[PDB]
Amino acid sequence: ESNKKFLPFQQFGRDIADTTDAVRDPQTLEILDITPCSFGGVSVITPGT
Amino acid sequence: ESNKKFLPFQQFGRDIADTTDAVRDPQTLEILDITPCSFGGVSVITPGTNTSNQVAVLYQDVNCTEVPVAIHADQLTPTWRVYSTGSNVFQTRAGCLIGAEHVNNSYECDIPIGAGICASYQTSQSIIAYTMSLGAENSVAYSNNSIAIPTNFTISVTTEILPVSMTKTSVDCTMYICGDSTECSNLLLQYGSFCTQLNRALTGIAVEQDKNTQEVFAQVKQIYKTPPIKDFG
Amino acid sequence: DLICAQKFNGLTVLPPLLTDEMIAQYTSALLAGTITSGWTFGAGAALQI
Amino acid sequence: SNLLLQYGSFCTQLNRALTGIAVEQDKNTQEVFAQVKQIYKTPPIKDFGGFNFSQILPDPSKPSKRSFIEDLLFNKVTLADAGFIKQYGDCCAQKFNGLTVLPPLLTDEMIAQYTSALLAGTITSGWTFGAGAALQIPFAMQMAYRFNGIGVTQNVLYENQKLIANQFNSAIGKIQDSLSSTASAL
Amino acid sequence: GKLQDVVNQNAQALNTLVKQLSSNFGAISSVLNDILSRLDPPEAEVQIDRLITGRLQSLQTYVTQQLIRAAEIRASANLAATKMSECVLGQSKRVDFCGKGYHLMSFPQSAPHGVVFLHVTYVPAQEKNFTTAPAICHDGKAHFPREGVFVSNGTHWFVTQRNFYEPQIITTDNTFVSGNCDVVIGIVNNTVYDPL
Amino acid sequence: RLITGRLQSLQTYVTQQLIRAAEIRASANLAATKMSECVLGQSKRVDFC
Ligand SMILES: *[C@@H]1O[C@H](CO)[C@@H](O[C@@H]2O[C@H](CO)[C@@H](O)[C@H](O)[C@H]2NC(C)=O)[C@H](O)[C@H]1NC(C)=O
Ligand SMILES: *[C@@H]1O[C@H](CO)[C@@H](O[C@@H]2O[C@H](CO)[C@@H](O)[C@H](O)[C@H]2NC(C)=O)[C@H](O)[C@H]1NC(C)=O
Ligand SMILES: *[C@@H]1O[C@H](CO)[C@@H](O[C@@H]2O[C@H](CO)[C@@H](O)[C@H](O)[C@H]2NC(C)=O)[C@H](O)[C@H]1NC(C)=O
Ligand SMILES: *[C@@H]1O[C@H](CO)[C@@H](O[C@@H]2O[C@H](CO)[C@@H](O)[C@H](O)[C@H]2NC(C)=O)[C@H](O)[C@H]1NC(C)=O
Ligand SMILES: *[C@@H]1O[C@H](CO)[C@@H](O[C@@H]2O[C@H](CO)[C@@H](O)[C@H](O)[C@H]2NC(C)=O)[C@H](O)[C@H]1NC(C)=O
Ligand SMILES: *[C@@H]1O[C@H](CO)[C@@H](O)[C@H](O)[C@H]1NC(C)=O
Ligand SMILES: *[C@@H]1O[C@H](CO)[C@@H](O)[C@H](O)[C@H]1NC(C)=O
Ligand SMILES: *[C@@H]1O[C@H](CO)[C@@H](O)[C@H](O)[C@H]1NC(C)=O
Ligand SMILES: *[C@@H]1O[C@H](CO)[C@@H](O)[C@H](O)[C@H]1NC(C)=O
Ligand SMILES: *[C@@H]1O[C@H](CO)[C@@H](O)[C@H](O)[C@H]1NC(C)=O
Ligand SMILES: *[C@@H]1O[C@H](CO)[C@@H](O)[C@H](O)[C@H]1NC(C)=O
Repeated sequence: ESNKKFLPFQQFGRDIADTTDAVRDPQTLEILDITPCSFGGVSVITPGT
Repeated sequence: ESNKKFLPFQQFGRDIADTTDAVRDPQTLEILDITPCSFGGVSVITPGTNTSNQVAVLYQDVNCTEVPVAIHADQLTPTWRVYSTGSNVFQTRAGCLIGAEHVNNSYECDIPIGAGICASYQTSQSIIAYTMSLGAENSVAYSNNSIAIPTNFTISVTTEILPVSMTKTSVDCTMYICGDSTECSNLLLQYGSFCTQLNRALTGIAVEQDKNTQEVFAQVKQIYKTPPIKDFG
Repeated sequence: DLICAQKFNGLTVLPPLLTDEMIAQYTSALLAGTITSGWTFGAGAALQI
Repeated sequence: SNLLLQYGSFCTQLNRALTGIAVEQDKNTQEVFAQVKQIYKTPPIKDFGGFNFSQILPDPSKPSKRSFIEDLLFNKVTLADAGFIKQYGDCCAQKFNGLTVLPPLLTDEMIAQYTSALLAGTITSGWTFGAGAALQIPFAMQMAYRFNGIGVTQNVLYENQKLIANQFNSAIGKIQDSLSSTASAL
Repeated sequence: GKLQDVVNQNAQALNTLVKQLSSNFGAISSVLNDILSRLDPPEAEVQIDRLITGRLQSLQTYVTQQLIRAAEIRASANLAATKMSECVLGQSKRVDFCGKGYHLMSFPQSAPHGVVFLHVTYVPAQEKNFTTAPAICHDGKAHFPREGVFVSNGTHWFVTQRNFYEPQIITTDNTFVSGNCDVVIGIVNNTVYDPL
Repeated sequence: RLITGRLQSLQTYVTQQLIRAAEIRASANLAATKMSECVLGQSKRVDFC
């Protein structure tokens, strides 16, 4: 759920890399965020095997 | 019109890098030269927008009578047409400078232009253009039995700044090229291992940035404290 | 609930190993050796003068 | 030119790289030659103890105020028109395909004024002009403190002054012959 | 200025990498989710292969120019590790290595991604003209100074050190003897006092 | 085919110049040390001047 402050003439929002990060439901007219899901930033500390 | 004499079966000429630079007209069998229509860069000289808003424009390699017609000065804004014609027109080896005043002094270089010419914003206030000076003249009073000995001194303290490290970044190679799409990442496996190669190069940069700081700062391995009574003479 | 390792299309910034307070402890131990002991601390044990 | 707009900014990025190279070439010259802020001249008397500096000092009988040895070096570095800088650089008439040559900031007669102020300050002052104000000293008395800095006492200079000044003069004479023969060291 | 230019070059390079994600490189779109929501699998491959090839090119150009730029921070960090050893932990004889003048001592201060060195040097102030001579003939013997020059205020002859005017009486404990008098070009008649 | 073939030849040219310019930079820092230490002074470093 987003708290972006749109105007009444918008369907989606963008950022610098021209990717959609927020959108509006075409029925309930609610602004919600989009954020990816991988989380690749994982490091593994080890001694030798 | 040219000076070259072709052989009577040759139609056009070329140079070392294989560009066309001479041609024979097929009706009057004479030799013409080919020379490109003139081009160059447009550079804008400003004193910074925290100070003023007047600029000067350098047009590289023009001869300067071709400036109003090389740019489309009849088709430009009237605020652009000021910088094609005026009283402030100066022809240099670096091109032709329009919008600056050619004084006869010599100062230190402020904004370099080329071939010994600089430009600055002092004088109300305007933009000038001058031959740079190397320093004041001097002459040592040499003779075969004269010496000069100092009678006083001066303790001086100066400052030197050196960069040591930089910012450690890292790129997730799969998420940049195609994030979250699983029919793209199956197509990325056909390009071999370019994502392990880029991560390995960017990781070696980041580890070096920490070795750069160990060798500058961590040279002593005792942590000395300074005494409380500071009687240093 | 911001996980912004995954918000700039894969680009991150890793932090340095020595903090800015550990570097400032190194440069005050270099002064606390020069002022109290000359150049002898860079060639052995510090001898005061 | 409209299909090239689809590749983003690959050409504001290539021009930004060749401009950092060009700005750096002018910082390279001021690092080497612009190391004094006074332009010293050499006196018209030339009583340098018997040492003869005529081949490395500038002469006013040329428009280019270069020395004699600086002119053998300039008629020795050349180009066999093997590329493109002879087609654009030294002058201009423009070449094709958008390739240009920008001129240096310090001209060739500005660089020669810098190396004559370093020569005039070494002969007349010693090393004092690189640490403050130039204090004059006779040249034979200067050479005796450079013997004293390699571990030889200063009476070895004064007792052998004519022999030392002769070996120096004949060694500058052989630099010319190693630079007048076509087997160039450049 | 030298520390700020590193931050400015490292930010132009990361902003060019983000801006190149909005190029299509010949495909029908730059958005990957609009190619995948409009084309069947055989047609889509020819369009995603144009985006993959062009975005691999942008990452490759970023990494290559970061390796060249990191190689000159390493050269600049090796110079600063030499100035910490030779200017801070010692006293240097190399001219213009630690400052401008004759070096006395240096003080290290920390800056962001950098180091600042405060070079304390000795600069000689106001000077005076004198008359000088290479040697002094006394008794058919030449005398040379042990450490200094022979000067003359007009009438008398002294011996002084070279970097500070502090004249003294020419005795046999600040000179030494060698050779005859007819061999030194410029020798001057004076007396050499004997302190014993 | 011609645009990507000609962008690659420009990209190759510019990368070779960035590597040659880093070598003149190292050779002009050596020449600025020999001007300060051999011309403006007298050197004790063996085989330097
Ligand atoms: C192509 O035809 C033209 C038209 O006649 C020729 O031009 C004339 O050539 C004669 C030489 O016989 C000249 O005396 C005339 O001055 C030319 N001009 C005119 C208007 O008559 C031209 O020589 C021909 N080119 C060829 C055969 O290569
Ligand atoms: C060497 O220089 C210092 C200053 O650099 C001189 O000290 C000054 O002396 C005058 C008159 O005695 C005062 O007006 C100044 O205020 C002094 N300066 C300071 C910083 O105290 C000193 O006299 C000079 N040495 C000689 C021998 O003249
Ligand atoms: C310094 O050395 C130069 C060597 O070139 C001397 O110049 C020569 O002098 C002889 C004697 O008159 C002439 O035969 C040559 O023609 C001269 N050559 C040139 C290029 O001028 C010069 O005389 C020497 N200076 C002193 C004071 O002895
Ligand atoms: C050169 O230095 C000598 C040595 O000090 C000066 O001689 C002395 O001058 C003072 C003048 O205030 C007299 O009171 C002394 O009796 C002199 N001593 C001797 C041994 O002569 C001399 O005046 C200086 N000359 C000049 C021109 O400054
Ligand atoms: C320096 O002193 C010496 C010795 O007192 C002078 O040498 C003598 O000069 C006279 C007159 O010229 C001669 O008659 C003697 O034969 C010389 N003695 C010797 C040992 O040669 C010398 O002339 C003095 N220098 C000056 C410039 O007066
Ligand atoms: C669409 O229909 C839903 C019914 O669940 C309603 O709640 C919503 O307000 C409607 N939107 C309109 C009419 O724009
Ligand atoms: C220049 O920039 C500074 C930066 O904040 C600003 O405070 C100042 O008002 C500006 N103008 C001047 C100094 O005239
Ligand atoms: C520049 O203009 C002058 C003015 O007549 C002319 O003599 C000169 O040849 C021109 N230089 C060129 C075209 O390179
Ligand atoms: C600068 O000096 C030249 C030298 O002759 C002269 O012709 C010119 O008028 C001077 N410029 C001025 C006074 O603006
Ligand atoms: C030193 O110079 C003077 C003035 O030119 C001259 O008379 C004198 O002979 C020179 N000294 C020697 C030893 O030649
Ligand atoms: C030494 O003498 C020369 C000329 O005789 C003069 O120009 C110079 O200023 C003098 N030096 C000082 C420090 O007064």
